[PDB]
Amino acid sequence: SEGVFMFTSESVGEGHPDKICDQISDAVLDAHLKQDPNAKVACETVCKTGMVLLCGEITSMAMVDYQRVVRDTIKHIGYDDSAKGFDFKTCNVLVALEQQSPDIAQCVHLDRNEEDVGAGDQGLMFGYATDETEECMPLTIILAHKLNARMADLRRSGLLPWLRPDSKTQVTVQYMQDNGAVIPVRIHTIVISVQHNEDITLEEMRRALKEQVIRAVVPAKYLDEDTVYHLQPSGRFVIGGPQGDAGVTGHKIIVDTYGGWGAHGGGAFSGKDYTKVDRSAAYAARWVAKSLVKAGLCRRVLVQVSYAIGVAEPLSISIFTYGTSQKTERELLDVVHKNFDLRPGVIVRDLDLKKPIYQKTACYGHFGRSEFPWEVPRKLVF
Amino acid sequence: GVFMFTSESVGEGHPDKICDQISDAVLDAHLKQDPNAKVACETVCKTGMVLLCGEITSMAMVDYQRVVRDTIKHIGYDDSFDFKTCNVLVALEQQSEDVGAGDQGLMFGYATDETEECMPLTIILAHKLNARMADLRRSGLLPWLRPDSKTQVTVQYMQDNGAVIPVRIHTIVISVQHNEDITLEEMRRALKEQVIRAVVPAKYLDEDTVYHLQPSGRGDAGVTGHKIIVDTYGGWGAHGGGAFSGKDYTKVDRSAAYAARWVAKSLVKAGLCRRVLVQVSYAIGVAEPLSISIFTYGTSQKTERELLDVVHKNFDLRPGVIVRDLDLKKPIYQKTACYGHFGRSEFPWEVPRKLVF
Repeated sequence: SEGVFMFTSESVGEGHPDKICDQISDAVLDAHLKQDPNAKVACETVCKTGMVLLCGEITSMAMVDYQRVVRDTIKHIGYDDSAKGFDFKTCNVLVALEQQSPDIAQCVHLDRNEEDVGAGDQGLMFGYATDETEECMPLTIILAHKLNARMADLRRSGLLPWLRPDSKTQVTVQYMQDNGAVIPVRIHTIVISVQHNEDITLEEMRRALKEQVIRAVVPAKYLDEDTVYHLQPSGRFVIGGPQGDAGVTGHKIIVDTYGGWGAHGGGAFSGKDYTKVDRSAAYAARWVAKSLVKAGLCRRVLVQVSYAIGVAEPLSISIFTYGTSQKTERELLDVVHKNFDLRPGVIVRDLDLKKPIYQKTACYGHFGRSEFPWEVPRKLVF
Repeated sequence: GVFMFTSESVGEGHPDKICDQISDAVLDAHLKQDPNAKVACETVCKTGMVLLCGEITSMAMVDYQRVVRDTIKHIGYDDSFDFKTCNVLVALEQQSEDVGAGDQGLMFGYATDETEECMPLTIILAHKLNARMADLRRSGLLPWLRPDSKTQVTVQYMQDNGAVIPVRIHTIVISVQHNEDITLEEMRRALKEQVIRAVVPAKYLDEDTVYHLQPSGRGDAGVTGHKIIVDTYGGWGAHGGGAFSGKDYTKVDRSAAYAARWVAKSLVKAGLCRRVLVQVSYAIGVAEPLSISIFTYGTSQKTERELLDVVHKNFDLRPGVIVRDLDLKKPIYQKTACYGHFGRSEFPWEVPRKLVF
């Protein structure tokens, strides 16, 4: 075990402006899929000072109360009393969504069996896994997610009632190399900025942050006397969320995925239905990456897949195992070709992607949570 | 070892890139009058409507309508998108050396000695394909071309002790918007001869290369910060989440990422390595970086731990020093908003620092 190195990931809570827009975008997606499971949705949410704008394209036989969808999401996030900084009742909802609803045609809509239909766009997608945690994800991002989930739970239970939904966490971890695999040694640095009420002091918060959040989240084996704790380091932070800075769907794509580990091909997931390869292939690529680690073929893998618009079969598939694989990456390509079919139409069938389960992906990461079908690994015939 | 790798790129007329260009055009307009103007301008576009949203703090007075419409005109949209009939909703809120970072975040710098500009060939070719089509459109040599294009280049590599060397072109994809008065076969032939042959070196091309040209068979919502991989390295290296366009130099998502590239390119150009990934991270209100990490893919002679000492002695990566070194108060950001932020020697972060090692 030769070289020590540091690595940092960040994460944000449900009340961060960008993540509000991700959650609303997928809440809109779920609303359509509950009524029309083949609804084509591309819904970009922007938010600023008690205003929400929905923008993009929809083609659905559903009828959605966008005002209610938006306002429920914001209420659920925690901006339900104005005492928490904002009101979900006073929120402006401008809907600028180009809408169609399928017109009964003499021609059939799909001329193909849906599994053989060509990819809706081009693009690059990445799947990554690492056997350092049980959920096959980097500890840096998993801890950054769990810190936000911890604060959310303590907020909703009233145990720290001064908490407001807008939070941001960053965890730097100290690693050791092990023939291309990576093993967590200690916690280098932790940062937590979080929105608060007026009736609490910085010292109360910082102490409450260390004891009731960090100690509950991070295993004590990883925590040290030399760990740095930058807690509420910006100073005061009362006004945030919708009332704060401008939020947009697709500005937290690294937080959504792997926190710097592996790679990314550009695609924002939230707002987009399952016929968009930016989402479906990326979910499938994770599925492949996690399956290869869970089978014991490797300890750490980065998978790339690419498409062309109108072509069903992937253009290229690449495997990078950081030398932790026993077999060659070329050999492992054969294993993936024989155990998986990565055409978009087969990807939806395998992963059950017509279900309205997307709002839950819009915070705390799209990967690492076994509740989603792409996190349950496939047993491989190798 | 052999392996494949794919990068994509989009043209000036792609909805997302329109919004990136407008966002930085707005940034430049402010910096021409107030060089310390704080700008965070998110542009959304759909069907002849443009919405600007976010925060500004500037003593400049900007004709946002003119800034937006000139940008769209310059991209190539004269008539149906149209710059003359274009709605401009402006919803931008106004407020009011060892300074702390304006936010937290992760940033990555990456370089590779496969091309002269120290970038992956996959992304560089994908960029040049779009730049080629733009030039042929504006000169009238292919007047059927319209500004919205998308290119994807898959390249076949060979490993060389952690460095990567391009062997051949596996696949090329080009989708591009067009006029009604031209046939698919004319376009596809014109795509291969006048674009691809002019862009890609013939040594890399062979008769077993796949050409998916206009494969969709002859406008959607655009947003700033939806082309961040196209903006950077095309899948190679890594990304920390930050969208560059619309944000001024006091935002670390942009300034640190530009500085991290500068470090990454300097280490390759000095001959300390052939390929490197650098990570830097910050905390809000702290000037000095929290962590700095070096990953050389085993192409480095020195240890990555040793190379950390080289970077510590040759660079100061506090945001306030980063702006001074890289001259980031200049209005040069609209040019970064298409064709990649990295690989172009015209920008100060692409000129490498000679290292005392």
